[PDB]
Amino acid sequence: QIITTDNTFVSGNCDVVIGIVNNTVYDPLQPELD
Amino acid sequence: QIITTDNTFVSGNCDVVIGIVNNTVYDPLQPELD
Ligand SMILES: *[C@@H]1O[C@H](CO)[C@@H](O)[C@H](O)[C@H]1NC(C)=O
Ligand SMILES: *[C@@H]1O[C@H](CO)[C@@H](O)[C@H](O)[C@H]1NC(C)=O
Ligand SMILES: *[C@@H]1O[C@H](CO)[C@@H](O)[C@H](O)[C@H]1NC(C)=O
Ligand SMILES: *[C@@H]1O[C@H](CO)[C@@H](O)[C@H](O)[C@H]1NC(C)=O
Repeated sequence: QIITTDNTFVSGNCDVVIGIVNNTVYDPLQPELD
Repeated sequence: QIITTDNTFVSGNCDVVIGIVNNTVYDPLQPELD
């Protein structure tokens, strides 16, 4: 599945996790902000 | 963590639960209403 704000959760900034990768996390809400 | 509508679910009106407390529940939709 696509990485989204629904199938994931945040905790803290990117500095502490020993292996971490840059990728987009999609948000389904803001594409219809109006 | 901040008590949002994503951390929680609703059921009844407040009168039935013994020991319930009054507090705000945050909604992360509210800033996105452009
Ligand atoms: C994983 O292994 C490779 C090859 O030994 C190494 O270059 C890399 O730094 C390791 N990654 C982590 C997160 O330690
Ligand atoms: C990940 O993204 C941040 C912010 O652009 C950048 O500082 C960092 O160097 C990037 N790391 C890699 C491996 O792309
Ligand atoms: C908890 O105990 C105190 C002391 O007896 C009492 O005043 C209070 O009403 C009780 N709270 C609940 C939620 O029953
Ligand atoms: C809780 O909030 C309601 C609505 O403002 C109020 O009627 C009730 O008296 C409050 N109870 C307490 C214990 O603050």
